[PDB]
Formats: sequence, C-alpha cells, structure tokens
Amino acid sequence: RELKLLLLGTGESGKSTFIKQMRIIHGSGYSDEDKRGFTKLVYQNIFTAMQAMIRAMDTLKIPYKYEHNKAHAQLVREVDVEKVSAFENPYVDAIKSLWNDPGIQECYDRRREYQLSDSTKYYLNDLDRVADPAYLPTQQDVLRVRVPTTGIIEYPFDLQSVIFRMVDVGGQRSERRKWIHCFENVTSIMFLVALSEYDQVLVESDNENRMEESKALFRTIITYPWFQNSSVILFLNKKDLLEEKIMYSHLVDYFPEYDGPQRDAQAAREFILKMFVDLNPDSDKIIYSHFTCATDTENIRFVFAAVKDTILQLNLK
Amino acid sequence: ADLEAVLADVSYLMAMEKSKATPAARASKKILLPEPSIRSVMQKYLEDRGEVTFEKIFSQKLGYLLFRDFCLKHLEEAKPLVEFYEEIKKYEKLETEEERLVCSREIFDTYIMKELLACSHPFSKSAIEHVQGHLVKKQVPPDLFQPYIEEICQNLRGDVFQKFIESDKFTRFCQWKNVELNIHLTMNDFSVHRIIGRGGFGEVYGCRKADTGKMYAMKCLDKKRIKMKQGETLALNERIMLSLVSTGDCPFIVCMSYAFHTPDKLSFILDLMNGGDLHYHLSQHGVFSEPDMIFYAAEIILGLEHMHNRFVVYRDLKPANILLDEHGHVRISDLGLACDFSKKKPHASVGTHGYMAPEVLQKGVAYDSSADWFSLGCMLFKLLRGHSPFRQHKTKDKHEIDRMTLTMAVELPDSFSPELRSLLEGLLQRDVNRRLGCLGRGAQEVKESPFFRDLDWQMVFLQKYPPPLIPPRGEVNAADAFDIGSFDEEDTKGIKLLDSDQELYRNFPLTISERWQQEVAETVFDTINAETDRLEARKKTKNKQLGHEEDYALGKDCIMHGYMSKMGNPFLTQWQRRYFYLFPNRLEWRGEGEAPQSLLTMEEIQSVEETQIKERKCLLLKIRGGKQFVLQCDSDPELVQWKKELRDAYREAQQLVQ
Amino acid sequence: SELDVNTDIYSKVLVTAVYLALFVVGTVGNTVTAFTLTVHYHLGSLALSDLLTLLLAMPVELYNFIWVHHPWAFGDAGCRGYYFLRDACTYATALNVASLSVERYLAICHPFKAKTLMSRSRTKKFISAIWLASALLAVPMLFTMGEQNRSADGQHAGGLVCTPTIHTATVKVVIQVNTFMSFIFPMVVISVLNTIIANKLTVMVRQAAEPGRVQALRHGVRVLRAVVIAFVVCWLPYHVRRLMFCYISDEQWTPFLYDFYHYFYMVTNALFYVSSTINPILYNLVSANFRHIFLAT
Amino acid sequence: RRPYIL
Ligand SMILES: COc1ccccc1C1CCN(c2nc(C3(F)CC3)nc3ccc(N(C)CCO)cc23)CC1
Ligand SMILES: Nc1nc2c(ncn2[C@@H]2O[C@H](COP(=O)(O)OP(=O)(O)O)[C@@H](O)[C@H]2O)c(=O)[nH]1
Ligand code: ALF
Ligand SMILES: [Mg+2]
Repeated sequence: RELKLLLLGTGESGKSTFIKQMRIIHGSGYSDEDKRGFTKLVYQNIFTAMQAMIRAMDTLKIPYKYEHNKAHAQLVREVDVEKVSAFENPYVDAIKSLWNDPGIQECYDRRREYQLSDSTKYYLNDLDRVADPAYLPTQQDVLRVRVPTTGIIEYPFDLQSVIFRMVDVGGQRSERRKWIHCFENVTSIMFLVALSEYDQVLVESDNENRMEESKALFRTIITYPWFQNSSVILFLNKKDLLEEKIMYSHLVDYFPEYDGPQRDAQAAREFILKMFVDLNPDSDKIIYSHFTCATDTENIRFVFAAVKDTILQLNLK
Repeated sequence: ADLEAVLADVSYLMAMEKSKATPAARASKKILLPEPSIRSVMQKYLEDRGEVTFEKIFSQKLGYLLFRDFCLKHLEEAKPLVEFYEEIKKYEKLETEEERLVCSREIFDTYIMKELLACSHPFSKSAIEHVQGHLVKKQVPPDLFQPYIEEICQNLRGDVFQKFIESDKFTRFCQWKNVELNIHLTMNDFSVHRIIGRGGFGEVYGCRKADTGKMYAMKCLDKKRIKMKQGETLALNERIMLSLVSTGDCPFIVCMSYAFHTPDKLSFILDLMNGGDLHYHLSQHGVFSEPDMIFYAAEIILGLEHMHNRFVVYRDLKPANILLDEHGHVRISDLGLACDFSKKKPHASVGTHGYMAPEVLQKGVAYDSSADWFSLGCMLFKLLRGHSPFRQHKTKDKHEIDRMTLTMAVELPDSFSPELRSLLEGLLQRDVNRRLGCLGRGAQEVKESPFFRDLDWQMVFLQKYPPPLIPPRGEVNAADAFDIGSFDEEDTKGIKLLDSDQELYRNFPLTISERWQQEVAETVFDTINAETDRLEARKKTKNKQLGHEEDYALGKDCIMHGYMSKMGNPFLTQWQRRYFYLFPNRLEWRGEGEAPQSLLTMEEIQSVEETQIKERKCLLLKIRGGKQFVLQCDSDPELVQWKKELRDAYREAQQLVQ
Repeated sequence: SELDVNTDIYSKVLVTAVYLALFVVGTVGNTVTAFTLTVHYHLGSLALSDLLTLLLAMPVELYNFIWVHHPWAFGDAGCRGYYFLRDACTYATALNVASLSVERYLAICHPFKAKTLMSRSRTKKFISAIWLASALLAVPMLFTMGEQNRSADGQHAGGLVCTPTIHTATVKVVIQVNTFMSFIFPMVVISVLNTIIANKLTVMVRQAAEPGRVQALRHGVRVLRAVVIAFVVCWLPYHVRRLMFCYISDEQWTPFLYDFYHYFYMVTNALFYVSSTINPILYNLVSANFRHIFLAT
Repeated sequence: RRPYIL
C-alpha cells in the first residue's frame, strides 16, 4: 500500500530537519507542548555550543579579551547538561559576555578546526529572547535545534492522494551499519549531502574531510545491486551555509580539482553537483539533484512538489 | 541358520548400528595425547620439513579445526575473517540458484555492505567490484566469492597465523600430529566381526576400530599363501595402487585408510560398504532396467575416470567388484589386479573370462586403460541380461567364452533402446583404435554419449540422484559365513617364512594422513580435546600449588628439550624416564623436577647412532673414553628429531672446536 | 544281616540295559564330538569330562553295585581310587558346565572384554585349571575311603563290602561339603548366567520380531533353559540319594525302605550317567553348523 | 540295617 523511502546521508547532513519539514507541511504542525519541550532542547544546544567553543579556545590557547568573563568561562566548564534544567540568570549574562567577546568570536570564525553546530549563530543572534523566561520558540527555532538521531525511525506519512512512508536513519559511521534492515523494499532513495561539509572534517574522524566520506557513501549506495530498480534523489542541502563558506573559504584548498573562479556560489554548487553525479558507475542510471535548504520551508515545499511527482511517475503500481 | 551364525550376525549388525547419533560413544579405547611439552620437539620436527606454513596447516582437517576455533575464540580481529570464510564455503555447497540467491544476498549484506557503510572493509576494490557486478546482473555462480577467499587467506597468513603458532592451540595441533605420526596398528586395535568375503590370498572381515569406533572392512592376506603362490609382487602392487587412488576425494572408489602386517598377515583397512556387492543384489533382485542401470553406469564411469586420470588400469571390472554403500551408491572395490600403464603398458592376460578385452586376452600385445571400457560394456550388459555378452560359465567352457576374440557382440534389439545399442556397440568394439573411450579424451567420449544425454554429471558427482536399489538395513547383505568358508590350512604346510621374506614387507605399513584426520574429526576430536584440556588444567593447578613448574623459561639457549628414558641400567629401573635439555655445548638432565643437572657435554661425544633394544627403537651415544649412554623416545618423531639434533649439535661443536 | 542284594532280576536286567544303551551313546557321540572340535575348547573339555565319567566309572558298577552288592573286587586302595575317580569326574563335569556358561556369557554380553579376559592362552590356562587340576584338589577328602568289611561272610569275597569308613559326623560333613561344592555353587552360577543370557536373547527376539533369526534365538533360549532343567533333573536325585544315605536321624531302616533305596540307587546313577549322555544331543540340536559336521564325522 | 554303597 504505502511506499517505503529512505533518507540517507552522513551525520549532521540534515535528514531529521527534512523529516521535520515534511511533517510540518504534509503532516501535523508542532503543538504548544512540543515547543515547551523544545525549549529545554534549545537550552542544552546553547550550553553544548558554549562548552565546545570554550574547549576549542583552550586547546587552541587563544587569549581572552575580558578577564572577568574568564571566571564565567570556568563556570561554563562546570556546567553539566546531564542534570540539566531551564536557563538561569547567572548564566545568561555570562553567555552574553562571552559571545560579545571578540576573541571567542574570532575562535568561532575559525570554527573549521573543531566540531560545532551550524545553529550557533542563529541562537547567539536570538540571545535574550531565547534565554528569556517567556520562551515561545517559533517553527524556525524548533527546526534549528540539533538532536543526534540514532537507530531506524520509520515515519509514516501520506501525500494528498498517495501514502509514502519515510525512514530516518543516523549518519554517524558507527550507526550506518544498522541500515542493513531498512533496504528490504526501497522504492526510492533520497540522499542528503551538506554543501558546506567541504570545509569541516568528520566528527568520528579528525583527518578525513566530510565531503570525501559523503562521496564514498554515495558511491557505495549507488553500487548496491538491489537498488537498480529504485530511483535516487540527491538533495544538496545547506546551500545557505555554502554561499557564505565559499565567500570565506577557498574550495581549492579542500578539493584542488575545482579550478573554477572563486567566490562564485553557483559555480561551486555546480562543481559539487557534477562531482557527485560522476560517482555513478553506469550512465544509463539517472540521478536527480535539487539544491535546497531544510531550514527554509518554501524550498522544501518546492522541492517536494516535484519529488513526489517524480516518485509517482517512477512507480506506476 | 544355526545359533552361532545368528549371534555373529546380530553382534555385527548391532556394532554397526550402535550409537549412530553419538559416534564418540562407540569408542572402547581412548586416545591419550602426549603432554603439552611435546611442542618443543614436534615444532622443530615440522619446521625441518616446512610443514608449519599457513597453507600446510590450514589444508589439514585437524589443523583447520584448531585454527578456526582459535580465531573464533582467542583473537577478536580474526573472528570476522574466519566467519566470512566459513560462510563462503557453506555457500559454495548450495546446489540451486533459488537458494544461492538468498544466501548470497545475506552474505553480501552481512560481511560486505555493512563494512562498506562503516568504511571498515579491508578488502580490495577488485573483489568488491567483482561481486557487485555479478550480483547486479542476478548471477550467483558458486565461484562468486573466490577473490574474497583468496584475500581472506592472505589476511590470515599475516600476524594472525603467527599469533596462532605462538598460542596454546598450536600446541594441541602438535599433540594431535604426534599422535598421528605414532600410529603402529596391530590386530588388537580392531574388533573383527564375521567374515564377509573371501578370495585371492585371504579373507575380508568387517571390523570396528577400537579407539574411534568407526566401522571398517579389514582385508587380510596370508603371508604363507602369498609365498606359496609367488604373490609378493602382487601384494605390494595392491598397496601401491590403494595408496595411489586413496589420496584424494573421489567417492566412487573404496579408499584405504591404513595398511599394516602381523607376523603372518598383510592387512588393509578399507571403507565398509555394508550394502554388499552388486552381484549378490543382482541375483536377489534380477536383471535391472535401463533407467536403473543409468545410475550404476554413470557412477562407475566416474570411478574409472578417477582411476584412469592416475594412469591405473582396472583390469578386473565385474558386478561382483561393485559395492553398494548404505544408501545404495556404488563404489569400485577390488584393486588386486589393477596395474599402472604410465611407465609401460602391460601385456598380461589378467582379468575374468567374459569381461576381458580382446587385447588383454591376446597374448603378448600391450594394452592400456582401453581395457576398462570393454569390461565396462560387458558389465553393463550383464546387469541387463544376467550374463556376459559371451556365454556364461555354466553355458560354455572357459575357452569357448574366449572366442570373444573371434566374433562380435550380439547387441540385442529387444531389451535395449537404440541409444543403449549404440553405447554397447561402441564399448564392445573389437578394434581398440575404434572402441569408445579408447580414442580422444577417453572418459569424456563415453560421458557425452547419447545414452547419458539426459544426465547431469555434476549431480552424479554430488550423488544427488536416487539409487535404484536401497540394500536392506536389517541384514548383512552377504553370503553365510558357512558358505564363504575358509582356505585349507593344510595347503600351507611345508611353507616357512625366512627373515629374507619378512624383509619384503619392511616398508609395508602405511597410514594416510587425511583419512585418519577425517576419522578423528568425525568421531572423537571434541571429546578427546575436552578431556585433554581438563587434564592440563588439573596438572597446571597442581604444579602452581606445589611449585616445580613445567619449565623455568627453558633456560637461556636451549636448542630442544623433551622427555627421554635413560635406558639400560640392570641395577636400577630399566626405564629411567627423565626430562632432558639440549644446548649447543652440553645436554642437561632433570629429575622429578626440582633442579636440572648436567648429564653430558657435546665435546665428549664420539658418535650417535640408532640401536634396537628389547625390540624397541632407541638412541645410542658413544663417548670419548669408552663411556656410553642409551636413550629411548616415545614417538618415532621424537627419536628422529633427537637423533638429528644431537648429531648436528655435536658435529658443529667439534668442527668449531677443531 | 543281609549279605547279598535283594534286588529283583527284572530290575537287574532292565537297569543294565539302560546303562548300556546310555553307554553306547555317551561313548560314540561324545568321542565324535571331541574329534569334531574360544568356546570350542570348553565344549570339547566338557565332552571329555562326560566321556570319562561314563567309561571310567560305569563298568565297575556292573556285577559289583548293579548286578550284585555282596562281593567287591578291587582292594581297599582300589575302592578308594574308584571313588576318587568318580568324584573327580563329577566335580569336573559340574565345574566345566559352569565354566562353559560363564565363558559363553562373557563372549556374548561383552565381546570386547572377552577378547582380553578370554584370550587363547588365558582360556587354555583356565581350562587346564578346571579340568584335570581343579577336580583332583576337591576329591581327595571326598572319596579316599572304603574297604570296611561288615558282611558276616568275612573271608568270603561276598563278605568283604566297601563303604566309606569315616565316622558318621565326619562322613556326613564331607558329603554336605561335596554337595555344596558340586551342586549349589555350579548350579547357582549356571542358573544366573543362563538367566542373564536368556533375558538378552529374549530382548533381541522382541526387537527382532527375520524368521530365521527368530527361530534361532527361540531355540537358543529354550536350550539355555533346558540345560538347567536337565542339570537339576539328572543331578538332584543323585545328590539326594547320596545325602539321605547320611542325612538320616536314625540307624533303623525298614526292609522295604532298603529295597526302595537300592532301586533308587540304580535309577539315580542311571540319571547321573544320562546327564553325561545329554551334551552331544543338545550340541547337535542347538547348532546346524555343528550338526552337519557331526553327521559328516 | 545301614547300607554301604555310595
Ligand atoms: C551353559 O551351556 C551349557 C551347559 C551345559 C551343557 C551344555 C551347554 C551348551 C548350551 C548350548 N551351547 C551354545 N550356546 C550358545 C548360547 F550361549 C545361547 C547363546 N551359543 C552357542 C554357539 C555355538 C555352539 N556350538 C555347539 C559350536 C558349534 O559350531 C554352542 C552354543 C553350548 C553350551
Ligand atoms: N542553516 C541550515 N541548517 C541546517 C540545514 N539543514 C540542517 N541544518 C541543521 O543541522 C543540524 C543537524 O542536522 P540533523 O537534523 O542532525 O540532520 P541528520 O544528521 O541527518 O539527522 C540541525 O540542527 C539543523 O538545524 C540547512 O539547510 N540550513
Ligand atoms: F548525524 Al545525525 F541524526 F545528527 F544522523
Ligand atoms: Mg537525525
């Protein structure tokens, strides 16, 4: 009855964000209790970002500008999110002072040297409103919250006239091994790759570029013999991150083969798309690609409007 | 039948059927493995002949079992490799593509796709791409994972094999190998049941090996009768042929496991085909039909192909020589008259009248494996008619049957289909150059004949077809022991066996490694291993509690060490068993274990030579100054290695001191 | 004082005919059995024991015990030696039957054990100990008495009567011990071993359900029971007469009891010899393979 | 009248 889909990609790529967007558009919008729960999630995300960037500053031995905030920094090291609660007054001022500190700002601008959530800037801009006790996060705040998924999570859903069940899976290397069991009757595969992953290395490995791992995984998935009868769609996510990363980072250093002009977001996107589509072994196969940004509802709407039609045309029964 | 015959038959049948579900329980004797200290000698013994390489051990049944169980339990890194290899081997035996499809998909997902997703796959891109290309096209040949087999073997050949060698399970392999190389069979080792056949130089009895319980067929040849009929050459030729064809895996020939001799008998240990010969079953059941004889002809053709590939000509091919196993599959049994034509083509008229080729029956003219095809034709004719194409014994005189050289086969039109008429016309050709199977590739010329057009030879080799006849399970399937009878003992009176005659059989005894290892693996490998492990656990606890460990680091420069019996003292115990250590300059000597002490210095040695004492092999060391020592070892391999190493040690020490 | 027997002439003829008719069979067939033939050694040994029991013992009785009672031919040493031979043969036969039972039981129930415990040399040692060695050890105290002239004829040969001279207490004790050694012990071992083997054979028959094998095992168990039945029916009368010679609470015998006891002696010794004649008949019946060779030889 | 034969 209902067709089975997979959302595949390396960790942090953005699969769960697309699941949230699909639920929001063609499902049930999140309720007040949902946002109340997500408030704590946002709180621990902010705490994790603060701790990670302080640890990065320490490892990189970058001096601080504010001596007083150093005390707060120590307090930051003492905060533990296992026995977590709502944000408290003594922490909001310290976080604001740290974020306003130019030294840690430069450290974050150098974020390529360590792992960090892409939502850090958004929450930092939010500042008091998010940290305000009267926290009423909007759909954007809920979408821009990071919660590492793990294990196979089937998400039943249906279109206006057809039923298409999705499957969200983890992207961490240790967890990918668990996909064996979700390939039983795949009707079409959606693959997510972070356009901005070209600069950051994996989390599980600090020496392998994320884009190389993503390309290897895409090749491995296409090489699967039993997917020959299933369509594949390559969602190029996080274009809004890449349009700034390229402006701030040169794609030549990551992949020198991209000899195109610098600062051209469209050129870099086209180069990445060509590089990924080239990995297919046999040209008779067709690969559909769509630039997108899971954090924007309109882009997901537009992409899905055609993805559903393509899937329906692919499977006539 | 009388009470005694009934009791003998019942005992034989019950011993044959006893504890079928638990073969380990059939053993009345127990294999006693040597102490774990054996590896110090056996390792050098095996190294000196290059037998500790990965291929040599991994190709042995017991070596493979020990290596597998080491990897699966004592080395985490090697566990996935051995599991993958074992499941590939299991897959290779799947007989249908419908099952191979699912098996191959499961193997791929479990051992390839998972690792690729986790990027933990160590295998080369070539094997991955080969398997992917085969599977994407829905092809599932048995050779799918052969590149993976090669790469798994390459990976295991590395540090995994070195760790295995350094482990305590290579010690178990050394113990089992020492037990193997010390096989000295006697008539006591077997429980001989009633006679099942007679002919040639002696009789055939069913028997059960004492220390494993496996049922065998013991073929005994009397030395006195052999001498009386000048059959020593034939007796040795039979052993040569049996050892030549037994080494392999052909399931269409009665393979030989052991060969030994008592002071008066030569004995071969062979597979027990408890179903009985095909002639007895033909008499009971009557003439077979063409679809029934298809099975026997195919199996016998494969057997002859196996024999001919080794250049052995099976001159006596009769229905009587074809033995049905328990399930009804046939095997070729009597290699008494078989000969080798690789060196020179025989010319003797050896066979059975009515089944001998015209060139065999012709005097002086040489012949090759071509003889076996004429005999195959004659045999297949009998299965369908109850007698040879030429008159039978009761129908004509022996030389009247020999007129086969002056006629042509009848080739009946009634009982044979046109395809069978063509087959028999080809097999019974008078001219060798024109006869089927005597030209071109040989066995292929027959296997491709129209009569076998419907038959799939791969399933014949795998023995998937249902036998036409299943022997009764409640009978001996042989003539009464009274009917079989026995040779006249008076005929041997006046025959005496000189020492020069017993010398003809000095090198006769033999044991085939793969056959013994397979027997042990089937029957008593796990039981013995567990008992052995308990024994070493007990002794290790005893030594740890009471001190006096097995060895205190084996010294600093010990060449080799092991138990030996300081021998020959009349005023003390003759067998003064002690523990010895060998060093390039001296040979030390230890008591019950408290403290080693020097017994001898290599610089003193004059010569080292073997000697026989009390009918037991021993080592004799002569010392400068008239002194001497006698040492006796437990296994021939210990004696051989001790002799070699002592000789090399003192020779090198004295040459350097020169 | 009865000097000569009061037995009837009719009995003197009928019992003598019975004795000779049993003698012919137990000589011819027993010698043929010995010629025909590791159990076979035991079968031949028992055949030899029975042949001796008959040939050596029976002829002396006639005209001295059967046809007459007054005169005794052999001297005191002669009578002592005759009783020695009689008792040695009896003990040998009984113990050899027991040895056959145990040997066959070991061979059938646990053949692998029999291969060692019943080695050819070991079997030779056991048979030598039992036959011609074991018998001579138990008889000396049991048959070395006789030549007690009690008949009033005195000097006349008819007056000299042979009889165990031991005192009533000692003689009774030794007869009791003789019966214990020759009857209860081998009867016990034979009965228990034969019962075990019969149980095994009956189990086999129940599981066997072939007609030839069924017939063979049925006849085997039937003969195994008939062996003990024959043993009791032929030996118990002999030992009972021998005991009631001594196990009597008084010295008073009525003349009718005297004649009845003499007739009982005749029939009991006839049965004792019948026991020795039986063995070849059962050997032939129980084995066709042996039957054909026996008839051929 | 005690007998004598055995
Ligand atoms: C306890 O056995 C006695 C005791 C007293 C007298 C005779 C016997 C015989 C009973 C029958 N017999 C045999 N019994 C058995 C049994 F124990 C019941 C299985 N298997 C045999 C097998 C052969 C054989 N022969 C005469 C050999 C001729 O070739 C005799 C027996 C020999 C002893
Ligand atoms: N700015 C931006 N952030 C994104 C986009 N897609 C995903 N993210 C963020 O990336 C974070 C991790 O994505 P996640 O949901 O874990 O994807 P998954 O690893 O496949 O489950 C989330 O907190 C998202 O807010 C995008 O297109 N633009
Ligand atoms: F990398 Al994820 F859920 F954050 F698979
Ligand atoms: Mg997720």
